[PDB]
Amino acid sequence: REHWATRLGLILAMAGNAVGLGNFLRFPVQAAENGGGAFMIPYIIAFLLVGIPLMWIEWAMGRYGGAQGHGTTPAIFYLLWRNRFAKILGVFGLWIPLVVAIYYVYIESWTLGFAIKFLVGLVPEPPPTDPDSILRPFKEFLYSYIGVPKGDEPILKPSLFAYIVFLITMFINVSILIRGISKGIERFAKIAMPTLFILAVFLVIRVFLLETPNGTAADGLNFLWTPDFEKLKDPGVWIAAVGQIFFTLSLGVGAIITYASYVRKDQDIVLSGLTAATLNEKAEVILGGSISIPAAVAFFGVANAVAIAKAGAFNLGFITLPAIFSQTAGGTFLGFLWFFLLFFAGLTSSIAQMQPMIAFLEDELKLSRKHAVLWTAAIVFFSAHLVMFLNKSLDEMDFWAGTIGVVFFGLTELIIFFWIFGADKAWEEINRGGIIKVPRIYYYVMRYITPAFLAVLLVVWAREYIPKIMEETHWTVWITRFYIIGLFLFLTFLVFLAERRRNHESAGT
Ligand SMILES: CCCCCCCCO[C@@H]1O[C@H](CO)[C@@H](O)[C@H](O)[C@H]1O
Ligand SMILES: CCCCCCCCO[C@@H]1O[C@H](CO)[C@@H](O)[C@H](O)[C@H]1O
Ligand SMILES: CCCCCCCCO[C@@H]1O[C@H](CO)[C@@H](O)[C@H](O)[C@H]1O
Ligand SMILES: N[C@@H](Cc1c[nH]c2ccccc12)C(=O)O
Ligand code: NA
Ligand code: NA
Repeated sequence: REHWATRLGLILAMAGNAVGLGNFLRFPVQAAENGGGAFMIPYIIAFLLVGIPLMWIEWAMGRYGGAQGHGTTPAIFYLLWRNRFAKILGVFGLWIPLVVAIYYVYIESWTLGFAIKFLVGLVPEPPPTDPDSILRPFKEFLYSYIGVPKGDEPILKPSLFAYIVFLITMFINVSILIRGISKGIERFAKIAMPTLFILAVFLVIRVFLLETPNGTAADGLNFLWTPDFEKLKDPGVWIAAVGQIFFTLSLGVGAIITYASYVRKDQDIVLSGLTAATLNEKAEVILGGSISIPAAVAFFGVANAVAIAKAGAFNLGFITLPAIFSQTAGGTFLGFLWFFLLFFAGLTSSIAQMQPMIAFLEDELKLSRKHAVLWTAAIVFFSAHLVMFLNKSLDEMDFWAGTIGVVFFGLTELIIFFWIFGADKAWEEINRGGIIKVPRIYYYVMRYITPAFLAVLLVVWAREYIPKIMEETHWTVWITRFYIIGLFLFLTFLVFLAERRRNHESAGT
């Protein structure tokens, strides 16, 4: 069974896992829609009571399960909890990361398509100066790439270039994954993370130099880092902060677990985990938070920046930022550094999203890595056509897989590992072989605070958001729900087959 060759490589893979589009696209938007500093306070609390505790749990389970020749939650849950239901609950450990990949890798291919276009300088050019007049050419640039429907029909019509770029993006993903953990994920991680960090730092440094009558990037930084206690009372920001912490650290997806299942039985996870997490957070709060927002505040001011943030998840990064850059010296090339950055950020994450599926086919169905990778790619590529052609389908998958799903699963694995499997055995399995030990206080957070914190949160989310689901929405949302539900059924079947092959290979040996 493959292992991480070096400690550094492991850290970088785990950090490349968490450091993605969420750091440079999602965080700024989330931080802005919530008043900046108002969002930061709950964000810090979430990182301590949730982000970190659960972080160690997933490493513990990954390494615990990895020892016994398993890298996925269906099998691992069964080990921590010998029950047929524990295997069915573990199916999400394959479903969630697989669903996320379906739309994530597509957004990833965008950054690749923009990077290329920007490199060759095949971009729009606004005349020298109205915000709408300069932004419009960029909106039209994105809407033409992904093929936003002009007509009432909710149908997307992506360009030939966009479609092929997706093929390439998938191909690049496969080329890395087909090499395995050390030769592939780890090898690429070492080169990708440093590069990423360099690009980010350069962009942050370059962004600061932005200066206009409307303001400066210095103002924007004061907006996000200004603590406001008035908004603290609202649950909206708490749910936003905790949802972001989950997405950024990649928790409740089962991806961290698969990666960690390649860590050696006694090898440290306490420090290793802590570090990789800290790397993501440092990159998110410092690097990701200093580019998008400060640039918009500079060129547009705060109020209008928040307006742009609330406008869309891609508006800031795919339209505004490139437009803001097109006004600066060497903006187009700077746009290429931006999208190239994103592409490496997403690529290190998309490979981690497909690894659980790859690990399952290998560990449980005894498929060669070559076959495990090609079929997984085939499933992701095929499934992605829904996201590419069916308007709003992307939104749907992100809500269930990357939003509601990851929290439900976070509480599940936490309960199984600590409550069912035993709180003390979990503690040993976590601290065992740890270069350092987990603070005794976190023992109580894990067993009591985190699950209660999550439980209450989920209920609150259910009380206000549940009415919305199926109450009123376009019927096309069912096309996505129908498919992703079928995805779960298909994954349940494989689990069923994996348990049956296990039975024959027991009597025959
Ligand atoms: C490569 C796999 C076979 C093609 C999958 C069938 C659907 C893709 O269809 C393709 O969509 C593109 C974007 O709309 C168009 O530009 C292409 O002309 C069209 O062939
Ligand atoms: C890394 C670059 C990938 C190859 C780029 C191929 C996509 C561009 O293809 C172009 O698409 C246009 C719109 O459909 C057509 O008008 C052109 O005839 C066609 O060459
Ligand atoms: C919804 C998931 C499946 C989407 C696949 C759509 C395949 C595209 O379908 C074809 O696209 C052509 C453009 O290249 C159009 O000219 C044709 O009219 C259309 O049949
Ligand atoms: N964590 C990545 C994106 C992501 C979300 N869930 C994941 C699950 C597995 C791998 C990556 C992810 C980011 O910060 O942008
Ligand atoms: Na990444
Ligand atoms: Na992240």
